[PDB]
Amino acid sequence: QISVRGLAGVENVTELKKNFNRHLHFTLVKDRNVATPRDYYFALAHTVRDHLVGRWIRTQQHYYEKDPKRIYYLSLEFYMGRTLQNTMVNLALENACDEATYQLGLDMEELEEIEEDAGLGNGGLGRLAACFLDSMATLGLAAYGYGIRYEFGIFNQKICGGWQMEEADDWLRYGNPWEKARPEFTLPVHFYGRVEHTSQGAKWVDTQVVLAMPYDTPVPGYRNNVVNTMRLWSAKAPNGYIQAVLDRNLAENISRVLYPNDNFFEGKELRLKQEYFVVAATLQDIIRRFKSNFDAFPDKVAIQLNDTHPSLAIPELMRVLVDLERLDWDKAWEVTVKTCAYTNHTVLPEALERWPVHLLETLLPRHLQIIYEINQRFLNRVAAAFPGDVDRLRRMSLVEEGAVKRINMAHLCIAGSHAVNGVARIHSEILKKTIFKDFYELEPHKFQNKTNGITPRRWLVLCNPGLAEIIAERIGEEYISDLDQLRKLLSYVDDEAFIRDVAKVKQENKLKFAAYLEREYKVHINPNSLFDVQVKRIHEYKRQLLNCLHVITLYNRIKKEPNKFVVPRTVMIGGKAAPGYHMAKMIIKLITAIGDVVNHDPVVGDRLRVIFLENYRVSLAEKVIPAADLSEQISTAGTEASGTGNMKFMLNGALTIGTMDGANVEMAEEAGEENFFIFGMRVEDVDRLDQRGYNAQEYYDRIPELRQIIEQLSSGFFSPKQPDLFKDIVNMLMHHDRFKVFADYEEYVKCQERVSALYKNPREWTRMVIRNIATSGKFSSDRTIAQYAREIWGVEPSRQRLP
Amino acid sequence: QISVRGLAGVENVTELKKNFNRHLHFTLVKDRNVATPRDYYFALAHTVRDHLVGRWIRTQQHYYEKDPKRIYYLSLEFYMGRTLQNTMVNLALENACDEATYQLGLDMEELEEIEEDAGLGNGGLGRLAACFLDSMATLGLAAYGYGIRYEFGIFNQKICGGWQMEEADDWLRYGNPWEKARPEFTLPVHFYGRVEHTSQGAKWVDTQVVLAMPYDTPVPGYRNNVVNTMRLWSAKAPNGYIQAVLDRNLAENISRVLYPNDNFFEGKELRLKQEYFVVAATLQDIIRRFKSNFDAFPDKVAIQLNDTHPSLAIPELMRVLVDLERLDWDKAWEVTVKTCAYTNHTVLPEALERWPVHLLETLLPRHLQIIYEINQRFLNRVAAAFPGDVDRLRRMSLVEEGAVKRINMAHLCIAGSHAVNGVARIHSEILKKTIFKDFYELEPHKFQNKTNGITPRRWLVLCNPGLAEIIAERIGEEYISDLDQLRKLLSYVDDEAFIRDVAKVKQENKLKFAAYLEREYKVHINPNSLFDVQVKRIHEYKRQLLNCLHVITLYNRIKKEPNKFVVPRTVMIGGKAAPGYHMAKMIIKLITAIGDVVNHDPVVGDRLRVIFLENYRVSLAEKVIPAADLSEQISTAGTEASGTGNMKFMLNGALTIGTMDGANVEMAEEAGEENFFIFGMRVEDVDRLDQRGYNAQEYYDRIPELRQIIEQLSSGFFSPKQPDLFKDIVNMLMHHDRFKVFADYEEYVKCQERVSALYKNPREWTRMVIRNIATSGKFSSDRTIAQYAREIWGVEPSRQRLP
Ligand SMILES: O=C(N[C@@H]1Cc2ccccc2[C@H]1O)c1cc2cc(Cl)sc2[nH]1
Ligand SMILES: O=C(N[C@@H]1Cc2ccccc2[C@H]1O)c1cc2cc(Cl)sc2[nH]1
Ligand SMILES: *Cc1c(COP(=O)(O)O)cnc(C)c1O
Ligand SMILES: *Cc1c(COP(=O)(O)O)cnc(C)c1O
Repeated sequence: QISVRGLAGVENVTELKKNFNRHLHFTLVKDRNVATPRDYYFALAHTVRDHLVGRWIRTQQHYYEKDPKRIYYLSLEFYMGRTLQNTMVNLALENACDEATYQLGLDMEELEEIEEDAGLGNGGLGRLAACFLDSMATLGLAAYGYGIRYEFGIFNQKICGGWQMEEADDWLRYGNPWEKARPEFTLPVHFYGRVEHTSQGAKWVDTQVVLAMPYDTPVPGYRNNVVNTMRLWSAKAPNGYIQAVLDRNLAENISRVLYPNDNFFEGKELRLKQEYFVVAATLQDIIRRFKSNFDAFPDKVAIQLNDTHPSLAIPELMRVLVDLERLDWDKAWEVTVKTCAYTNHTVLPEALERWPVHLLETLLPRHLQIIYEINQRFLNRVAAAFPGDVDRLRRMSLVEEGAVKRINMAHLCIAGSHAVNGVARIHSEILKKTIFKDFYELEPHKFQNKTNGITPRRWLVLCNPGLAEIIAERIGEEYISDLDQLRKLLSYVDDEAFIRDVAKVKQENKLKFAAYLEREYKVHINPNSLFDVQVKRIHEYKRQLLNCLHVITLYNRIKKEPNKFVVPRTVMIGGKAAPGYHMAKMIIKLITAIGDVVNHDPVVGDRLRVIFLENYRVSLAEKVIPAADLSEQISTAGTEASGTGNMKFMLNGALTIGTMDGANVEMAEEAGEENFFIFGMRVEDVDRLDQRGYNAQEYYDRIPELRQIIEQLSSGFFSPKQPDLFKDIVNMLMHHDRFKVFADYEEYVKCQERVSALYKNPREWTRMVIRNIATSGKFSSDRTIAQYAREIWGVEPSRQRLP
Repeated sequence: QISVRGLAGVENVTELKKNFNRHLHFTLVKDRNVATPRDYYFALAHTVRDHLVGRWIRTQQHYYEKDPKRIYYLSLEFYMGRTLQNTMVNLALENACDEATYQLGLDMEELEEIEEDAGLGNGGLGRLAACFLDSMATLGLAAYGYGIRYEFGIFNQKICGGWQMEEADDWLRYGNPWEKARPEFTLPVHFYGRVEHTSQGAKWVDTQVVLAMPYDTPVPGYRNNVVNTMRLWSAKAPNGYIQAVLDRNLAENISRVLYPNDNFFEGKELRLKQEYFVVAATLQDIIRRFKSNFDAFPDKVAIQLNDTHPSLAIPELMRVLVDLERLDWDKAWEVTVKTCAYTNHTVLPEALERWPVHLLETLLPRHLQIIYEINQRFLNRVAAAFPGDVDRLRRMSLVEEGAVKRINMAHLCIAGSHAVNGVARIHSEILKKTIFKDFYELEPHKFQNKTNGITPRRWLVLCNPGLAEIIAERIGEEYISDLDQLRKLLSYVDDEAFIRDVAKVKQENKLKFAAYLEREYKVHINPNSLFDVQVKRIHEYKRQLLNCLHVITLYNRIKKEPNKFVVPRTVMIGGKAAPGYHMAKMIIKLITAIGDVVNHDPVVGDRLRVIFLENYRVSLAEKVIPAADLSEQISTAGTEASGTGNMKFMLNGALTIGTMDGANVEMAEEAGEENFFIFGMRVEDVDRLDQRGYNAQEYYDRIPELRQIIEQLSSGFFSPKQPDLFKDIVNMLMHHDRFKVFADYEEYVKCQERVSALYKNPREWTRMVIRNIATSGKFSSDRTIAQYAREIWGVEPSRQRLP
């Protein structure tokens, strides 16, 4: 009955039932007597997949004939989630498939739950790539995503005894209908070896070969008949005896598993192999397609680098042009810089990729030679521009001196790219001011901003059809790919029916999430409570620990004054910790340990509950975000480059409690600061504390309620059977806290009081929500991609449909 | 135009073209502009596959409703070859598909060459399993093949510098249309651990688990609408961090690769794991299906053991019945023996499986306990039957004493089976007389013969349609599944048209094979020469070396008397050597080295050529066997249990030169010895030499032409650049030859003179061929399987069609 889900035409429904039954028979080899639920999911998936094929063939033929400039988005991560619902939405088939399956006696939503996530990313950076593929198709760009087909994605998180456990994410176990292997496009990638010199120049010889086999996945645009491609590479061995065959596993391990580090450089050789594996195969593919003079190469090709992870594209392109195509160095370098552009995602120093020179020398000897030549010529430019500024040369160099000499891969990216961008206004400004100040002064024209975004298909129409419908009832459907049209909703801030309908939808979403938790985990939550949600990867800089301190404050205040009314809350925290990150793992145990006390105190009862949401991932975000009342975005000012979870909550009818960090600043600017719960130190205040020295003891000595909590943690109140369980957390907070948790405690608690005060007035809570939804339009990834296309790639977007 | 290939009906051809184009689009995602040859092969394969589905569903439903006794054929090898042509032949679609592809502008035979062999066997034993699956379907038996889905089959053989090179057989690289994964039937298999005791009895605990995922392949009967199943199991891991995920490879290595030992026991733990892996999963499957008292288990189940490789089925069945179903030991043993039967394939002692007790104790502790209990109770029966015969107890025991104590797996099989059979009359008699004499005296009723056979679908209709057609022109098509009808052909021994037609067909086949060698290897052979062919695995007992001595004899005789006419020959030898088998590898180099001299001597020219056929496998046998004039079957009497290559040559119009060994004896009995080129020691003569001692020097001292050749090998005539290359071959022949090559040299050379003499008379050569083809009917695997069904399994075969 919801119009945004399309038409269920009589001949279309008849045909879908016909083809469903055909696939059940010929493709799954089943009758309705023995057919499993998974069989039914697979039949529907193939039925829907068939509707993509004509469009996919015709799109790629259209690009050959039109011959536009081609866009190549290189990333080690594509955090895609599930594909069935997204495909139906973009092809306008959702209502027809729902009716067809209903008539066959099946519930399509049950079938949808059987699909594995394609969890080929860690967090923000990986999900941005996925939103970008969707927006580039919707805007008619001749764009290709290039990455690795990991056999195992981000690990499955189980919680056992309050602790995170990791299990392999065997996502391909039952087959993936949404990929097509492409045998005729397999290519060789080279490792190790050595450099020699012929009559013609340098030659890379005596290498070990690993084959790269590509798998193509379709990427449908929104109701425009465009289907683009995501190409992911899989490692294959080339071809006593038995051990030799078993040892094929070693080369094949290159594509085995996603490294689960979110913001942290670990420096493993296998990770370096993965990076070169993607780069080498992708660039071969690009050059072949270009051929089917290199002066026009940058007119026909753009390569976008998602962080420094594919930075080897710069020396690899130079290697191919100089050593194989035999261009002169200076010509080849002109071409490389005009082709490549680099996006930076964080300022935290331990995230920076700095590879030991000995490791590169051994694995990629020709690339190290090329990097040294790039460095000499780049520093000669610096020396000419700033004569005698010797320390500037030291700071800007691609080579970092020390006990272990290393290559700074960010420096390599800036030198080899015609554009460098940060991911929100505040971040992009800091790059110019501080972090890459010297580079900005040499080449100011290179530095740009492209504020992040999210797709309103997955993150509104798919996950929250009820909200999409009430919006469409007032302003039509154009907003779905023109999100700034949501500003029309400000005209309904005093409209009784809209106020009613916005609150109705939120409550339906809350009931549905409550039912998921009861069904899947036998966990009961109070449906008449404020849903307070912090979901994102577990990190000190994101300050899940600050949330912890507030939850314990609410508990202690209840115990002090049991008779005083408080707004009931369900506090929900979720996200994965990196397997080797001890503090993050201790923080997860703290959250569950708080719950073990709070959730069983009879004085508290259902006035307060705290729960850890297991296995946070793209499909779970689609469930919980539409149910949220309060969005927790509480990183220390200066630490979160942008964020994108923040945007998802704003679009789905939650109010935000946050710091003036990342894209939070632009969100508040868009809605008006009066409509956001802003608190805590600004960047300028953090910097002032750093100048004098952060002393956590001062805050402990001055704040009675804080002392109480620290003593509870120390003495074993939250770990009775192991009193010293949380000693390391207490020690870090008191003496080694780089993120200043205690310094924002008082403002955070006071800001939360104001949240509860507004929640007591349902009408005014909803009116503030309307003012948020109505001003979320800037955060569409369509806007972001249009900016990349016009300001970096030199192409003009188009929402025109193909026949 | 050949009627045996079926009807090309107008609506059928139209529909096949329609569905071909549909699969090219929806399944391969291609148009006719970019479609690769492999794409076209895959489109035809899916089109043909769709015709199997209804029949497969209906057959297995029919077996549930009818509830017949079920037959389970357990083997570590299924040597299947290619599937496309076989499927078309059995469904009567060959002429229709040929016309459909022709009308689309494609050559179906080109498409057929793209399919990889399923080379999941080594030689005779593995190909017998494959012929048996075909015959059981054609005879309407409710039969299942159970084995392992090896990721890599028998190695790809390359010849480089005259030497065998091994490469991995990556047969699944592009996808296998002819398997269907079955997720809902995945089962756990257990390894290692220890035994403990509860209130109820023994319990196997603390094990390591490996999952077994089944893949089902359809097995079509000949034009009877029956489709049976071959179920092959694949190993899957159950589910710091990164290494833990990589280490999943270790469990998964269980199904990685076929062990390339043909007749030789190597005793590797990984091989033992493979054997238990198949047995455990298969028996779980059997027991579940039985449930969907165990007194009726043998009425509903037969388990056939293809050699001792799945012998662990005996203690595994006892483990399940006693430890899990809680039957008393004696009842469980009644059931086990009535369920199981064992087929023996060779008498060579080094082939016998004798596992160290320590290895079994560690990997399979409960199974070793059960084996010891089986042994005690079995020897108590022997002691009662033959009181005081202490050495008999030692000889019959399942436990073999020594520096390393071992379990004799053949002894385990005889004790735990209600029937034991050899594979040809002479072999089955020797089992009773000598090899298992003591067991025969205890239980004479257990011992049987089942002479081997080959399917006349693959090995006549498929590979030699021209011969199938000229036979059908005279006697109709009933012979195709009633091969004894070939005896009608004796009535045409003086028929001028049939004599003409038999020779015409052979010559067409010879032209086609010559064209294959020119196309694929740029090797030219003389089309007006006798094609002399020895194809089979390389082994001392098969005496490829005796063939070598004869080829050198022909060369030396030509050089002695250049003016004397000799019948031109192309001598062809092919087959694989086990990677660790040094002598077999040296024998391949000898063959190529002879060719390097013979094939370039201008005095010889095209009067004699010797060539090594690379990568002998099922698809290559289908090419060369129909082209052969002379079949070499020259094993030392007493060493080849049966043979089956011998049968393939007889059916396809070649005459045989052989010893009275294996099934050669029964072939000669069927045709009349006057129609076979029989030579050499009989078994009785070999035994007499063994009693006095084989002295090769006597033969060297008495035979001038033999001395010449040995001196040529010794002095470096066939290896000028490395004079001592063949010293080890000479040393073995002169001092350590277990197979008495020199003792059959003179009779072999004289027998070959008689072959050439008959070849000079084309009419009488062809008349002898007719007398061979006409009497090959006994060697149909349909006859073999009917005997297994009636004399061992207790089921009645039926060639009646399903609707
Ligand atoms: O995987 C696909 N086709 C396979 C080709 C092939 C080759 C051998 C055996 C089985 C199969 C098909 O499953 C496939 C078709 C489409 C259409 C899309 Cl859109 S995405 C996609 N994958
Ligand atoms: O492999 C088969 N079907 C696959 C089921 C499945 C599940 C996910 C993605 C792709 C696919 C199909 O290729 C298949 C169908 C038939 C019919 C036969 Cl007869 S043998 C056979 N295999
Ligand atoms: C959007 C998203 C992220 C990023 O959220 P942030 O709060 O901006 O860090 C991480 N994980 C998943 C599953 C997401 O959908
Ligand atoms: C039939 C067959 C065998 C067995 O042949 P023998 O001469 O009896 O040893 C071995 N390999 C292949 C490929 C076969 O087809």
